[PDB]
Amino acid sequence: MGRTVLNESNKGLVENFSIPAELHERDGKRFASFGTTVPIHCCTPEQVAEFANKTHHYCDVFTEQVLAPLDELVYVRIDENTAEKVFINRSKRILLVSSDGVLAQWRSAPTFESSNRFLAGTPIVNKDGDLVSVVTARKGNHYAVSTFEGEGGYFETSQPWKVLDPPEGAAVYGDRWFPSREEVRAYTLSLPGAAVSAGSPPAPVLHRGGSGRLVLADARGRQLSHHYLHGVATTDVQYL
Amino acid sequence: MGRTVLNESNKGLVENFSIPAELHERDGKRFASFGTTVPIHCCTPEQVAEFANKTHHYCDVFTEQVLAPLDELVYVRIDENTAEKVFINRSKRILLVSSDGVLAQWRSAPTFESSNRFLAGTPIVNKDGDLVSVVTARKGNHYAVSTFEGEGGYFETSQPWKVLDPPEGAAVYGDRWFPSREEVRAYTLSLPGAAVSAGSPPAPVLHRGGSGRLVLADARGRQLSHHYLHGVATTDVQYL
Ligand SMILES: Nc1nc(=O)c2ncn([C@@H]3O[C@H](CO)[C@@H](O)[C@H]3OP(=O)(O)OC[C@H]3O[C@@H](n4cnc5c(N)ncnc54)[C@H](O)[C@@H]3OP(=O)(O)O)c2[nH]1
Ligand SMILES: Nc1nc(=O)c2ncn([C@@H]3O[C@H](CO)[C@@H](O)[C@H]3OP(=O)(O)OC[C@H]3O[C@@H](n4cnc5c(N)ncnc54)[C@H](O)[C@@H]3OP(=O)(O)O)c2[nH]1
Repeated sequence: MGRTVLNESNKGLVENFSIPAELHERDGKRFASFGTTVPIHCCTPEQVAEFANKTHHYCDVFTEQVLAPLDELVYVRIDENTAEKVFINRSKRILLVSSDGVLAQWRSAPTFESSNRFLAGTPIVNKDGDLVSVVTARKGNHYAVSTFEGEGGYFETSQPWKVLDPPEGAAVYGDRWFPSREEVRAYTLSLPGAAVSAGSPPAPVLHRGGSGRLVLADARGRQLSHHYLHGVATTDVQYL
Repeated sequence: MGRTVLNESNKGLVENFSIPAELHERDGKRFASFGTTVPIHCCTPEQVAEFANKTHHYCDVFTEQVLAPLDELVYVRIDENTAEKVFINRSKRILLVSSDGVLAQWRSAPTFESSNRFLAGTPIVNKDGDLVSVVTARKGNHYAVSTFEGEGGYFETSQPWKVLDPPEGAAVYGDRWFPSREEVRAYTLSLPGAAVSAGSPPAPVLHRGGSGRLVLADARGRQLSHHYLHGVATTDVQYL
């Protein structure tokens, strides 16, 4: 079955629309590809290392080619012969993160709402069938469309992400969090000057919550960058 | 003359509203203060060094007090006995930057539209007269309201900001810009790994333009962070 969706019966605006795709199963993971194009989180460390150098940089997407711009509506592949028509929502955003050993990418991505359960890697195309993005992560019924558009960036480091959930109202610093802001400064006094080298590269950190945060820290927990996220969902983001 | 505005005749919705302020003149520059609270860019390097430790961290604002939240309307001081009522616009945004020798702050700030020409430092208050912010920068008729609200962050470094204006469509990396993505890759290969120490702290870089960018770089221009700005104006931001 060349079906890129888990549920047996289709849901939503379905239309006849052939979009090629390839299916893979490794251990218990099942994912889809679009030629060379795969989600970064669906690759073995061997696959990640070989693709890091030959790829364009989209969050959690490996691809040897530039993706088409987004516009107002896209089609998501259901079968070899059918696809789902969905509006792109630039007001409901999801935060993506990824690492390929070279760049720790992040993106405040737009979404579309489907009640289907698409495989990671499912192709997303425009009216002309040009690949605009690939299914990566989902929060509820909202799937993240990783693209150039929207707020985004990347950290130059080999280190993977640290994904943390600080308690509500805590004063975040580095990979740590503290109950009071004064204690933050106390901990600030005890640390040395920030140190980065080839030996000890920086550490990317994502703090999920109501006050979401993107932080870059050195090996010792000293902060290099701190970024207050707004308008983006961070909690319960599932990588399919 | 206790006027916090340059133009001789008031414009806009003027209301009776007494707001304390002090006027200062250094060289040919004239700005206002609110007790301790002043704009960072209005300070001598000696004044900056003294306030860095005694301050709360708002972009281009020094203050010994926590700022009141941003409601929907604010009042801006014209003279000792009158002030202007202006609507706060969260959809037309301006990018702010500042440095105090400890934090290189940036902020996507909301704006208000006045035809008055306010001094830097003019107090901005809510209905209760609580200090909500201070006049810092403006683009055209749109003044930036520096607050906690909105997207923002800071870099830990002593270095000042580096402000560049790359040509349209160029591929930005670090402090340089290149014609295509390919040249960035070539330039990437010739560089060592980023090096940061107490001796060589990071460099904050702002790239203004259509695709505005926030970058953290080592002393030699190797990139540590890269951030694609969206939804904020960067080009004609004037620090009053
Ligand atoms: N600056 C800022 N921008 C925001 O958008 C924001 N949204 C919420 N809050 C919270 O309001 C309370 C007021 O402090 C804090 O609890 C704060 O949450 P937090 O963000 O968790 O706190 C970390 C402290 O820690 C501060 N530091 C970070 N680095 C340093 C440093 N090298 N030296 C001294 N202080 C440092 C950091 O600026 C800060 O303290 P200050 O605001 O007083 O400056 C914000 N604070
Ligand atoms: N990734 C990305 N996100 C965006 O939001 C975006 N908006 C516009 N563009 C431009 O589209 C063309 C696509 O290439 C580029 O001209 C690009 O302009 P730029 O974004 O201004 O140039 C930086 C190049 O340079 C890349 N690099 C950055 N650091 C490295 C590094 N260590 N090693 C290899 N490449 C690095 C950076 O990823 C990139 O190259 P990629 O094509 O691979 O994305 C974007 N690119």
